Amino acid sequence: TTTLAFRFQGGIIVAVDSRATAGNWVASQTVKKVIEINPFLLGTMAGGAADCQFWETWLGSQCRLHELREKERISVAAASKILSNLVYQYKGAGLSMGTMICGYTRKEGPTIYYVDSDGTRLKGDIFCVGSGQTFAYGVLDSNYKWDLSVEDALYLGKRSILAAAHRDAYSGGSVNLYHVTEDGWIYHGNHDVGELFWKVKEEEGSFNNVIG
Amino acid sequence: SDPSSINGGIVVAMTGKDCVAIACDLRLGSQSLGVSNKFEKIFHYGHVFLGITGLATDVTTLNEMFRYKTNLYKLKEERAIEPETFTQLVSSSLYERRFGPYFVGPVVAGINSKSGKPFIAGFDLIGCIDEAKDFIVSGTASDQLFGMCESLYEPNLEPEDLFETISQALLNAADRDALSGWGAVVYIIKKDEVVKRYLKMRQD
Amino acid sequence: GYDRALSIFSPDGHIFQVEYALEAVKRGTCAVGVKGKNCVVLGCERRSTLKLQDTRITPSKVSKIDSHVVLSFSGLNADSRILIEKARVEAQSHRLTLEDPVTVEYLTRYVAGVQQRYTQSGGVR
Amino acid sequence: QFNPYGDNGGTILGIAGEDFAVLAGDTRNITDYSINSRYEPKVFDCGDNIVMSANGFAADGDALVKRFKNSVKWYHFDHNDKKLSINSAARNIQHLLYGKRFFPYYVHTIIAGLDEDGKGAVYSFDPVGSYEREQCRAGGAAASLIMPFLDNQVNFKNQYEPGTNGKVKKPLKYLSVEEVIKLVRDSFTSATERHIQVGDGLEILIVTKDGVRKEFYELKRD
Amino acid sequence: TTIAGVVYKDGIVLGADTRATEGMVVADKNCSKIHFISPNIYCCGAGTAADTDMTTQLISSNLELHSLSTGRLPRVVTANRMLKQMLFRYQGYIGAALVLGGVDVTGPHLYSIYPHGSTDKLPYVTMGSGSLAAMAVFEDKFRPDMEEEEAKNLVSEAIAAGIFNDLGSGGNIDLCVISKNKLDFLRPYTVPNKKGTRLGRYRCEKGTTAVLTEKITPL
Amino acid sequence: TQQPIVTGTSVISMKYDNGVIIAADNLGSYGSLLRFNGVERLIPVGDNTVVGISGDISDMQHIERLLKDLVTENAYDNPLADAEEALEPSYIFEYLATVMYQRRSKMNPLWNAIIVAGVQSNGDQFLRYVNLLGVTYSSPTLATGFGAHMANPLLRKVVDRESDIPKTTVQVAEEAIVNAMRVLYYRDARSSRNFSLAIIDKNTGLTFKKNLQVENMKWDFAKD
Amino acid sequence: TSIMAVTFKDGVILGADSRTTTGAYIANRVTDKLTRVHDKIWCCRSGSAADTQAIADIVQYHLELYTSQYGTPSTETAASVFKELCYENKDNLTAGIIVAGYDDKNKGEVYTIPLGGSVHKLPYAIAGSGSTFIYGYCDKNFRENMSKEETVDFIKHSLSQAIKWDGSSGGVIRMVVLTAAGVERLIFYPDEYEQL
Amino acid sequence: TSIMAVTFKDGVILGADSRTTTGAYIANRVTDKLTRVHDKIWCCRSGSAADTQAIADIVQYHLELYTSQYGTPSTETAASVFKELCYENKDNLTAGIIVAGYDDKNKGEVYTIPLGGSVHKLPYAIAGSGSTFIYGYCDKNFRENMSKEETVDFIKHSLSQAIKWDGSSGGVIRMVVLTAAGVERLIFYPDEYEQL
Amino acid sequence: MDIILGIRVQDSVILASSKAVTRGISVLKDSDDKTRQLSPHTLMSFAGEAGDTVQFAEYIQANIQLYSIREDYELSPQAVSSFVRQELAKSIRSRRPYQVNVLIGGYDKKKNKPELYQIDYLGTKVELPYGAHGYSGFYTFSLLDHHYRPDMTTEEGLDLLKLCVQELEKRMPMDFKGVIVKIVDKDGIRQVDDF
Amino acid sequence: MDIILGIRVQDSVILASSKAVTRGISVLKDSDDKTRQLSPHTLMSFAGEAGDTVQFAEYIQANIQLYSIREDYELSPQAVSSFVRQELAKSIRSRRPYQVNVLIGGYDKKKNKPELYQIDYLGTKVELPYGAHGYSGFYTFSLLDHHYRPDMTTEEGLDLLKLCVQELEKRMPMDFKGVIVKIVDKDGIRQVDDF
Ligand SMILES: [Mg+2]
Ligand SMILES: [Mg+2]
Ligand SMILES: [Mg+2]
Ligand SMILES: [Mg+2]
Repeated sequence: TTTLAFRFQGGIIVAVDSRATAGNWVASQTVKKVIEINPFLLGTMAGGAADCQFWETWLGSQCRLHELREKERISVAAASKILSNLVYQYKGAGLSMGTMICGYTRKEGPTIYYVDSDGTRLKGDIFCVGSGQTFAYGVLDSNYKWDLSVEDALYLGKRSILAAAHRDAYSGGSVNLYHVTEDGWIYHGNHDVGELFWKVKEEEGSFNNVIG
Repeated sequence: SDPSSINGGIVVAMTGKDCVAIACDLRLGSQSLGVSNKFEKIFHYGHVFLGITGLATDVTTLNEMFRYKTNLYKLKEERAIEPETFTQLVSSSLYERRFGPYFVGPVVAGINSKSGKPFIAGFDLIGCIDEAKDFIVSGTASDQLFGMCESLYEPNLEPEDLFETISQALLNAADRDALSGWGAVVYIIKKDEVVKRYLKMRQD
Repeated sequence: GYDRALSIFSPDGHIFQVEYALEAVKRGTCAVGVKGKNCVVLGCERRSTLKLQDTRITPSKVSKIDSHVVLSFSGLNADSRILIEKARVEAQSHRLTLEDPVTVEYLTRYVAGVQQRYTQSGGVR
Repeated sequence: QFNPYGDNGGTILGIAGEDFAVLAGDTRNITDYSINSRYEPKVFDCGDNIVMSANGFAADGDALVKRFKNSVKWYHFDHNDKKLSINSAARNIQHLLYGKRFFPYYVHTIIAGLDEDGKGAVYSFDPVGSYEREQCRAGGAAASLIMPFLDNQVNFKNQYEPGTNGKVKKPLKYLSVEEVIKLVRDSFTSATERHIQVGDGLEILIVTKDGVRKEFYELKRD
Repeated sequence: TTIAGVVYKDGIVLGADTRATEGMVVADKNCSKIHFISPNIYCCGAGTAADTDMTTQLISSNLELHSLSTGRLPRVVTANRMLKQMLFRYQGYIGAALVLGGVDVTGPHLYSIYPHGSTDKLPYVTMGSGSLAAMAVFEDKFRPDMEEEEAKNLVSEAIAAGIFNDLGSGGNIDLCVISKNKLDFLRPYTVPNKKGTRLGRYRCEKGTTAVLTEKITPL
Repeated sequence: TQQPIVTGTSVISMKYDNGVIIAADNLGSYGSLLRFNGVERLIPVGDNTVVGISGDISDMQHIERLLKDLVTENAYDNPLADAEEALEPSYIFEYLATVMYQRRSKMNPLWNAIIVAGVQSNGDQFLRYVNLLGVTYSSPTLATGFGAHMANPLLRKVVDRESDIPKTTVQVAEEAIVNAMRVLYYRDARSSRNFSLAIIDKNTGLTFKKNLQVENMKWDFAKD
Repeated sequence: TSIMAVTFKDGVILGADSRTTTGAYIANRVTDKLTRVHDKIWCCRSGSAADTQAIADIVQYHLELYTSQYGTPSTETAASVFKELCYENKDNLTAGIIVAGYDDKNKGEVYTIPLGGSVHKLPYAIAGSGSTFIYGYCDKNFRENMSKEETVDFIKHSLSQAIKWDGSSGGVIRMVVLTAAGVERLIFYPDEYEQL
Repeated sequence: TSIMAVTFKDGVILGADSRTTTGAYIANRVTDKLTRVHDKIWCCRSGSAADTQAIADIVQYHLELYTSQYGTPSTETAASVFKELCYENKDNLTAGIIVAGYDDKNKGEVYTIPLGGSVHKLPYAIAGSGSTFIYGYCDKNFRENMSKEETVDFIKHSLSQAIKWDGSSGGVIRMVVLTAAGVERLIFYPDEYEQL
Repeated sequence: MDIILGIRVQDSVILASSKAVTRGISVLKDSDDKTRQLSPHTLMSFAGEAGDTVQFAEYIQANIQLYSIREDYELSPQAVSSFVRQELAKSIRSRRPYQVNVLIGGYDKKKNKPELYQIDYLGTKVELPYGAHGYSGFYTFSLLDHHYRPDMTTEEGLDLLKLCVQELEKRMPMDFKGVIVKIVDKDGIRQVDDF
Repeated sequence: MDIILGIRVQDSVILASSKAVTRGISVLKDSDDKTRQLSPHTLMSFAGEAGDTVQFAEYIQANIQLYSIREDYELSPQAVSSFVRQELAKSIRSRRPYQVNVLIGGYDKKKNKPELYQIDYLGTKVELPYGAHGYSGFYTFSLLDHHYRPDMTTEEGLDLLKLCVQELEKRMPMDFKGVIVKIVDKDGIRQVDDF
């Protein structure tokens, strides 16, 4: 698994791979690792697939109840804290979760919280979680600026997952992109890593080590 | 922890009409980390081809060991070793480390120079010989290869038909294994020509 | 536990225990609230039947629920403390979970909900 | 020490067509190297044009299927005989599975049917309720022998158009019900040849707008 | 694996299945499990295959050298001893489980050899994962001093029981009939399952595979 | 979680044209000690069902009491208790299966393997297995423990698939069952010579045979 | 396993059941556990089949080489060779052996060698898993200087009970009679001894 | 421990040794293991002393309360109460109990309840560590409808052998006779039973 | 979390707490504030098990803020520290204990004195002139033992603290990504933004 | 030891190796050179178990120096790497295996080519354009995969190496105290004294 999310001028970019493995066996290459909590909030899947799916879908239910009761969009702070407080009750029972809760509101602006199954809740600008996280971080840290365009930020997220998909055995399949704005997230397609690798190699001149 | 799946990779061998084919992926890794995309697993001693999967240090060591032994064989016998004879040499050599074995999956492929008969064989890490006429598989995607080979394979394929069969068997098996891929090579072997083809595949 | 339905309907569709609670409010000292353009003022009556009072330590009529919200009341003083405590606890619980202080409307809705609950729960007035 | 889990073997396969879906499974039930039965049905019609199989530990499998069938029955009672859509069935099964997150149903569940647009649908679940809509999914013992073949033959993976040499992919043309059944039968024939736990019989349930049909085929008994 | 042997009126009948496995996968569907020891003695093997293959080959070689020196046919007891003493010395670490049958100057003999180095001398025996299925057939129908074709059918019927009822056993049935006057090595004696027929041809057309580079070297 | 103490070995069974046969020996073992020699492990329920139980004997005795209570309970306010609303084999099985799976799910299993043999109202043969894990399955022949490994291979030669059931008479089926019991006595170290056998036929009803013995035993080849 | 050796007036008789188990599976129901190490020195074997066979073969070799050099060994000598092997390799062996033999000078003698490799000369000895169930019976019913027929009955009745109660014992009751007259083998089938 | 109960013509007799050990130390050499749960319903206790005493006290209470309401309980009823306690608390108990009693209607009855909490009605029963050594003896020597004197001899001889071979058994042989005539206690000392 | 230091000088308490948050292989953040304001003149820093630290700190904060509103009064640092100790002492025999260590730096407005309390996850409370949790004291205490004076100014306290952090940066194997420093005095709590 | 990196450019091989030596609690040294010159145009860096690393490196050095004197000839980098691999492959089935990972950077004077060999403690040899041992590759390989060209100059190789070390200093939890960098080319081996 490789998942990332980062804050920038134009909101948030979320990018994930698509691979799921049981040991060395590749179970699926078509896993949806971005959970669409609601039209304005996104979450990322790492650790336990069920734990992430179940509890972030549940989170969407809690966010919906909040806005019915309070007649106002839930803050990313409040939404993330509902999830972190829930998993904290289950601490010790064996939940497995490493997620980025991503949203863009008026009062906060673009906001990302890293939430985690041992209770951690961290606000931050750049997060990378999964077996291929270290590979993605390298590309992110050396190319990240606040003043990136939406086009360039989308590519940077795509390229960073590709880096991890190449090197990490347990990351691959395809890349799913999202752009989170104040008016909601926008899906920017599924991109096969096989086809993407060769396309990027040629156009960028990278991966000279690999014969194409 | 498991020595046979630290580095990853696969080998497959097949028989056809007056020919054999042997193929392997090019990956070497340290568990999750991909390390090399140029780690070939097929070697040859004269006209006998040997593929080896498993622990990469043992792959290299055994190649060096069989080069050593087949070189001395040739000097003494005044002829190149044959696939049937070599198969027994591999088995013997593996079993002499019965209680401290090499963690490998060897596969032999070749055509007997005198009879013209296509030959393929496989072994377990301690030398038990799997002697089958259709196909031999080995590595971390051996299950996947068994599945591909059982449904794609048919007997008496012409060299270029056999190339397509073994290539598709390798490629699609490798793509369902985290620890295999990163390139692939296919040898098409006839009685007095050998064609080596590198395949284009996904690099994740 | 004591389960007795004290707040019930009468033939004319009235809940007398709720209506008699309003009579306790009528007896209480007068409280007034006026909002300006950029402020709110809470005025409260102190009955001068009680002199020799220590005004330093006597419970004041206006209570802070948080640093930004206040509550005043008319009626039973002892009863008001229970609503004030619950409201103060809820104000801190709201800050803890939502990471934002209560709106005035939210705090009101909570207090009003506690008051309602005590009109259709067994064993309570 | 008492081990509450066991392994009854078995292999299942779900494929979603354009206007149909199939869910197949072998009829062999085993423990270790013994055969318990050569014909123990594993794929079930659950009503509302939904077929289900929960492969792995058969006791947990039977329990889950029984609870889901009951969930369909109560859905009708509680919501004015409304048809349970395949997507709604899938989410309901997630909650059934996740309810036992800390003492799981030791099964790999697959359901099949038609979505609300009449198009073929397959959903696949892990033991604790994570799920996804899929085109093609094998489960159980010989899944690793079947899926690579399906990648190649259904989705035309690693196949390119002759003459172009890797430049143009083979196009993804739609398969008929007859074509899918051929692939299912040959997938199980190959799995039977190479996996000891696979054999005896193959039972396929086919779902269309007309309803649920069954087909049965003999498999090798050794 | 299901391997078995019986003693009949004129000699020994040995039987074996042909399935070889890797885990739960079948690596070879037609593996020969009946092994030559000497011209009058054969071995059926189960257990760790490399061990069985190597242990039988070694004892066969040593018996050959013994027989060259003595100038007479080797005996089954000497094959039994040599196997037994070696297996005992290695304390079960060589997982060779054998059915040893042959015909001597002293007549026909049948042994079962276990990995730890114990042996049993019996009129009928079974070994491997299919032993119980095979033994059920023997307990049901074995009698001493059977005629050849009767004994052949019983052994075949015993191996079949293992093939069908044991997941670890499968494939064809192989026999070896040993008597003073002959040695019949019947491979395969029976084919109880047809290979599954495939309905489609999934073999790709030429040029389907994407090739980076090619090289041709003649010989 | 416990461990089985006093135990019963194989229960074997099969279907034939008009009904079912089930059998089990009369031994209650205490480890290697052959402690109790008069234990009945086939327990009839009405005149249409026989439940054969292997494994822990204390748990068997508990199950025996549950089945006795089930018959009592079914008779309550039931004018058709001996007719249309009598207990069916399928009812008795489903109950036991529910109990077995519930008990495993509380990590406190009934340490048994059970085979319910009977004939339904419509004349259909019933034969189904359930064990300590709640695992269930049906087959033309069923057997527990050793029986699975040695009896099934013999019984399957008589009824190999569903279509062989109408071709199998009660004489052929009983012979096979009795022959299988002999083989188990030769080869199971926790078996006994003495056994019980029960036939449930759609025409002749329930025949319960006690105090049977394994006979026609071949030992003579031992002397050589 | 149920094994015993009993001295009587004319010599000694060894007795044994024929059951060999792998867990609950009877791997051999017609096993011969009475094994010959010399003409009139035999032994009963219990424990690991591999160990007791290996030991017995080594002993037979030792006594054969003894005989070539020094003539017929005593039963005591045979027991000593068994003991030497069992004691010195106690860590790697699981062998409970009873040694019985007939001299003309000493007549019938019985030596039991339990797990530790100690030696105990006795009028009679019992061993194997099934022996536990007949300590009471054998102690009450053994007499010295019994006849051949009495000793056959004593062994038959004893092992009958051992077989009845021990699941690890069963099959036929084999016996070997050792007297001046020679070596006689006896066998008794289930239908005979079960009705006793 | 060596315990047994034997039915005979006039009723039933319970028998037991008197040795209680902590490892190899004899903590009580004159233990009474024959315990009264009702006037003519007694039991023999083996296993954990704490458990079997606790159980027996609970049973005595149950049968006392039964008697107050419904009159004299049957021996079967007593066994059932023992079984209920032993089966339902099998995980936390180590108790092997033989229940013996005399009705006028049913006469002498013996029920054995081994470790699992199963019940087995038998003509006679043996239990405890020492019982293993007398399975052979007891099976050969038991007859139905013996006299009082014959049954006393049978129990005396049986437990004598159990004591002789089992280190965990010893001391005096206690017995309790249950007939229409009443309840008789018997004791037999080492100097008497060792010379048998 | 890793390093938390505390020093009580003449007229203030200074708390220094590391900025790194490491989850196994990677450093996820390098600007984390391991502190909560409990009341206007009382600051609590913390370090221990992930999740439990923040959960505990915020829980304490909520309770002290509740007390402040109810009584319209700020509890003394001693009172807050005793409350905190009791909560940790309660925790240690729980089903799942809070694995959290804290320093409480407060200015007592009644006594006009700075106060530093050190409390470990067992509820072991001590009042100190300077304190630390984990391995932080092993490196720093020899320097504090040498240089510390009770009459130090706030500026001298910060300099002695710089020397402690330098020693930590030299001899500790882990990169803790520097420290956020906060001062607690009569005027309240403020952060030193350049350190 | 911790981080060892290697990069083969157009005309040289550059090895970068960390300076820290940590013994559990304390950093004992911050200037340790984790390298040995095997021959004038062949350099070996190393990392693994304490003691075994230096013992192995010096043992290899001694053997190559012996070969050089006996034959009056410098072995090719390929030959030295094969010798090293065999010694490690021999070691892995020993009574006590050398737990040592190495990079061999050499300039082949016959072929006029730089060569980089990566060998782990099992004897797993690979020739690479760039390599690393332990966790170092996890952080750095994505950068090298992006930027690396076979025709890079030595100065461009050092810049790409700086970027790799910066990423390591940002995301690695351990303070490895910077790196000593050495260049291997046709003229021999030299150390970059400012990095
Ligand atoms: Mg990858
Ligand atoms: Mg791959
Ligand atoms: Mg099969
Ligand atoms: Mg027996």
